[PDB]
Amino acid sequence: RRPQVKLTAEKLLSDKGLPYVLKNAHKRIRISSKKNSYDNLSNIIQFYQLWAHELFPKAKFKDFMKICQTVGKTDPVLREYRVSLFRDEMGM
Amino acid sequence: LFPPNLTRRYFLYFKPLSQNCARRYRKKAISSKPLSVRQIKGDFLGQLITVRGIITRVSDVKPAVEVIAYTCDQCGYEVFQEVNSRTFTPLSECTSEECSQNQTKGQLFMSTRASKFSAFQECKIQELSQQVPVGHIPRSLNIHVNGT
DNA sequence: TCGTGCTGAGTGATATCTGCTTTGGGTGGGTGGGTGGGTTGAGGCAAT
DNA sequence: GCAGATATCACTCAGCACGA
Ligand SMILES: [Zn+2]
Repeated sequence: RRPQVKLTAEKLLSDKGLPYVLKNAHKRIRISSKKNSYDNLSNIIQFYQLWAHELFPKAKFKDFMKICQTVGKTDPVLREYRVSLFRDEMGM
Repeated sequence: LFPPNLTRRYFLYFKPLSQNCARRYRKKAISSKPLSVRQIKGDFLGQLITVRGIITRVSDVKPAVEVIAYTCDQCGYEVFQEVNSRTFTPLSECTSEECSQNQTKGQLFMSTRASKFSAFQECKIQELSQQVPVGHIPRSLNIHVNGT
């Protein structure tokens, strides 16, 4: 009767998602030599889990990562953009 | 957004029409006219009436819930349910637009810190010895008291 | 070296279904009602 | 009319082999 919510390229490419990550990802995340490795890993996973929950509350963190892997493998439009970001850096 | 009754913090009560006012302006007062538990029949249901009698039982003040507040552990959204009967069925799944667009099966959990309560008392009123007809026993009428 | 159409498999939501009493007992009542029923006997203690 | 326990059917997804 109702199509299942699914992590499509459209949601990822929306303002919330990859654009949000590129906007503010280095400022919030911070790996410090003084702090232990566990704390830095916790901080990184803390940022990414919050972003995923804001974007895709449906799936847990590990499931979100696996779905992201599959989508990146499949979707061509996602590949287009992923190549594009790298291309801009080569330009820079 | 939220039900209107939730924000209300006042209680509205009606004062009957005194006999002096009714006679002053050429009218008959039905509400103020005292009655007895015997005369309160089914025809008076849904009206404002006065009853004269002696209280024979009172209960301890208890909180009667009027608006229940729930919290979704996923959305962060609160769901308010009005209760206007002697019994109600608690909500289980979130109905927020967030749980709808994402179709997440978030669970609602009751939170008594945000609900609305009103003091409740149940009493009994009985007829005086001057109102019981010969050969009849006194009757009792339940009274519900809410608010202040 | 690899991309995609076909398939079995397994949940999700939804269809029918049974059930909607239940129960012996006074901190479940009598505005829930008797076509839902409850039928002791000895022993201890206050009053005198 | 109402809540709960139960079983039914339909739809969609990850693997597989082949052909490009
Ligand atoms: Zn919710």
